[PDB]
Amino acid sequence: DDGGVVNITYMHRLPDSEGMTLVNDIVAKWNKQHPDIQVKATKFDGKASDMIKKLETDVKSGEAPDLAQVGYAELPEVFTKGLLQDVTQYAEQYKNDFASGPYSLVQVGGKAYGLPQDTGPLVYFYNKAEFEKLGITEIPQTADEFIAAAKTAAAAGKYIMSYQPDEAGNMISGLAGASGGWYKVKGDSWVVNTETDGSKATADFYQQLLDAKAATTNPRWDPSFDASIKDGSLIGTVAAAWEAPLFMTSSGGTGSGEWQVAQLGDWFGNAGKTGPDGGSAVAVLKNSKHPKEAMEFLDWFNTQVPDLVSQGLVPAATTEDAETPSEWSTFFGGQDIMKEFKTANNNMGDFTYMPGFSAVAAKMNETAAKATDGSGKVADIFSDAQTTSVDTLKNFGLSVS
Ligand SMILES: CC(=O)N[C@@H]1[C@@H](O[C@@H]2O[C@H](CO)[C@H](O)[C@H](O)[C@H]2O)[C@@H](O)[C@@H](CO)O[C@H]1O
Ligand SMILES: [Zn+2]
Ligand SMILES: [Zn+2]
Repeated sequence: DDGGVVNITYMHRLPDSEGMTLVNDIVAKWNKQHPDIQVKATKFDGKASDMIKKLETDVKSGEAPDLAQVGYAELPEVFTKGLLQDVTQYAEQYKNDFASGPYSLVQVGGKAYGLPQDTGPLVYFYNKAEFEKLGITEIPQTADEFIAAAKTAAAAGKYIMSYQPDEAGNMISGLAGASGGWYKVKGDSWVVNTETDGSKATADFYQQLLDAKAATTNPRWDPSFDASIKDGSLIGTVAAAWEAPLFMTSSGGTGSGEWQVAQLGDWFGNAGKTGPDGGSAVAVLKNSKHPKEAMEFLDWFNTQVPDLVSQGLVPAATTEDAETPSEWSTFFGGQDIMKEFKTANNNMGDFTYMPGFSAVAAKMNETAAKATDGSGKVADIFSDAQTTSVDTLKNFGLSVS
């Protein structure tokens, strides 16, 4: 048996903003109850996509935490780099606490490497009051009807869409992937096709918007993006569901009481489906000496539903219903937005991510930014991703058809 006190470290990249139940305050509850398993949680200092590079540095060092946040999209990559610990015999005990889809996303080859934490269905945020002022009385459901509406808004200095070049890897992959995967294993080899009907539909949608000057082009994480919500010019956009409290903070309050969440329209060849953008597991890393207790704490952590929801998460836990915080429904015109997130989740297409997808995402972002001044086409996002996907798999020493 272990000694009396086991010490566990947990690195996460949860927002921890004002108004939220801070992770350390969540962990303090556990620590008080469990002197036998003491937990130290720390928030990664840096840009989200850099976290797994730090984990890689730290695994090789032997200064890694026991537990770290790992995106579903990042799991096959960090797995392939040998950063994870097979914890199947422990995962199996907690399996029933979690929805079956997210639980399958912590597995590689029928072994489990942690526990799912949340999901990232793409939805549409919009200011309903501002739509009304523009005579937009319905969320337009076809790409053509949306583009027509967006030109009308644009001529009044308003935008019902944003193009986010720094998020093309995560958001635009999800939107295209809503209608079919880009990657599959066929026997001995990966088969890559990132130029699906969905990719073509998605490209055409954003291309028409950009050519009409009818979408903002501020990078999502730049102060210019918050400025667009604050100044009232950005009145509609695709968003991952976990964006809700972020968006609310970014706004400064502008539109409070008027914002609403809708399902994505059929704008991306998505035909009634949505796609994933983010959503993460927490993984047990290669050389953790305490997998059992790490997983014991993690099952507790990932079932603190109201506290996770405070961080904007759509929890993977099925142990209790997630509920819209009062603050959020207020901001969103009294709407129970969590019901929208759950609907979106249930309509979210599966998407296998190749190992090395970080490189595909990084390239997508780079090529996405070329489109904002007309130097590049939106479509080039998908043709470049195809080449980077194939090259990255080959760099990993993996076979590609
Ligand atoms: C795919 C990805 O990593 N996207 C980044 C965001 O990550 C999401 O974060 C929320 C927490 O707010 C949640 O953990 C979700 O599972 C994640 O996918 C996020 O860090 C964002 C900055 O707020 O940047 C995105 O790039
Ligand atoms: Zn205890
Ligand atoms: Zn132990």
